[PDB]
Amino acid sequence: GGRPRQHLLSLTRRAQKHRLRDLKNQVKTFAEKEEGGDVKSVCLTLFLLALRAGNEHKQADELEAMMQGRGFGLHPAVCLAIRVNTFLSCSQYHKMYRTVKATSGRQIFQPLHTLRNAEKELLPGFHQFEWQPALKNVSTSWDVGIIDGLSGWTVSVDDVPADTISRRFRYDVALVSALKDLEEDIMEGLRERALDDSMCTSGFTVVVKESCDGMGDVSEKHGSGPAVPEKAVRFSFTIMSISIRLEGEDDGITIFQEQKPNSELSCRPLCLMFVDESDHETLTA
Amino acid sequence: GGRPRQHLLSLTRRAQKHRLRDLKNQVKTFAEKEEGGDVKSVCLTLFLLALRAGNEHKQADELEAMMQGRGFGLHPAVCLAIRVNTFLSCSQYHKMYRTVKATSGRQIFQPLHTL
Amino acid sequence: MKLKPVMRMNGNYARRLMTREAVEAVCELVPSEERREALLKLMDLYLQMKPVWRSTCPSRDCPDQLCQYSYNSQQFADLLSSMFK
DNA sequence: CACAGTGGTAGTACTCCACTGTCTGGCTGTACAAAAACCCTGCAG
DNA sequence: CACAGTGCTACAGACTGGAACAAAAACCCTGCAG
Repeated sequence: GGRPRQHLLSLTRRAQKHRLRDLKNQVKTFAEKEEGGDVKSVCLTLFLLALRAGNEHKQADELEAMMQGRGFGLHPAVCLAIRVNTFLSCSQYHKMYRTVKATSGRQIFQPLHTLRNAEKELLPGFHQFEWQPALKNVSTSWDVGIIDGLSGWTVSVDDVPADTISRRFRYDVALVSALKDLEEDIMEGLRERALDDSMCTSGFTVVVKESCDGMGDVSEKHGSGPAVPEKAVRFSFTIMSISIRLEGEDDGITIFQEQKPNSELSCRPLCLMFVDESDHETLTA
Repeated sequence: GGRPRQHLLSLTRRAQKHRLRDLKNQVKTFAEKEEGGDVKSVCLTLFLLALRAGNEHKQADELEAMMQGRGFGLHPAVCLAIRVNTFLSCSQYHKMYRTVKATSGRQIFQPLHTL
Repeated sequence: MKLKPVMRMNGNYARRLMTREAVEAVCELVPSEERREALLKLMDLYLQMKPVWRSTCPSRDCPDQLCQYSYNSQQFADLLSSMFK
């Protein structure tokens, strides 16, 4: 006469095949007339509200947070920050991720490849920009990421050695990215000013402190070559202030000013080399 | 003719009511014919196949958190293990704790004094 | 061999140096033929006796090198007091 | 008149475990309107 | 034959779908039995 069957939440997800057939068909039939392929929402609005029908609220918080705002688990930007800024090795981070996931999870942290995929936005060679007037003797391509700083040394044996390894951002790109990163603080500074928005967009002035200093006693790696000296030179800048001038009169008007310029937190590395400060040759190259 | 129709995401509950009335009724009727009428158990299960038809992993997680569970708190010993084994400084760790706790928290990690 | 000079020699540059193919880049340097053969042969002797005391438990992992170690060392010492005296 | 840390403490401060009633806010069936934003068609340049 | 990693790569593994097979679970049943 059939068969007694125990409740669903104890069966495997597979066990289900039998139970939703009619609902899969009904949602499919439904989707064409009112949307056309919008799968997410039909399920979402019936469900949240259906729960709060025989309601204790407890769930409404967890469910209303569940998709678009915010995280649920933790938004990959917050993860990325909580890796980069507490100094976790990538392998160390993943180590932790595995641990928190396996034990009582409900994993919280986001996996590495989705951190990497959340990365491309912060680094330079991402945000579009254009220069008026166009820059002299510089490429107009704005997508360039980390560039080997050798910058076209022909590495011909006959010539000066190519020995030194380096990496640098293309200067302008590094600028527009570092600075667009300040969009938040510059807009909030503008609203503190209670200053006009649409008008006076173009009168800005940006003051950049750049610094370059040498570092000795840096060991090196066996590696595949090329041979390179021990000492390393780190070229970096920092944005000290950003101000406005238009309409006219009014001095120049500060908006954002770095509060603790001596902090590690604000210094922007640009060119990293292995070079001794003493040899002028490769340094100017 | 008719007004330029809705774009989901913008409204409060009772436009929502006849937006789905007939499907909620079909569901009531279903729960009734085979599963007596326990809507909570029915509705929670509904998401999974529509999502998991073509999906994430994230879906397994967010949905897996539900009513049972949980965590609650990672046992202080496990957390401690994460700390000394990933070489986290107390101030660095506490940093992480504060950060994960303020955002979406639901604090996971256990505080210093309990460690 | 992709190796760079050291002041004090770490055991890692010792593991790259001890291998036979490392003794190959040097075998090319020494003009003399029989010398070239001698030190090469020496190094292979050394590769044969090294895992005995390097490996955790040679009684299982590397039995044959262990049983032949005395004879192998004999051979070695002979070669040293022979051409290198 | 760097700066971003470095762990233990004692400080403070806040926010929790039982006993209870009482409260507002919120949901469920259809009925009842008034706004909401098109597009109609209608009447006019 | 020290060992915990060192990031980004490689693509191994984790997923759907109907179309249909089969086995097994645990009921009901009828069969042949004291």
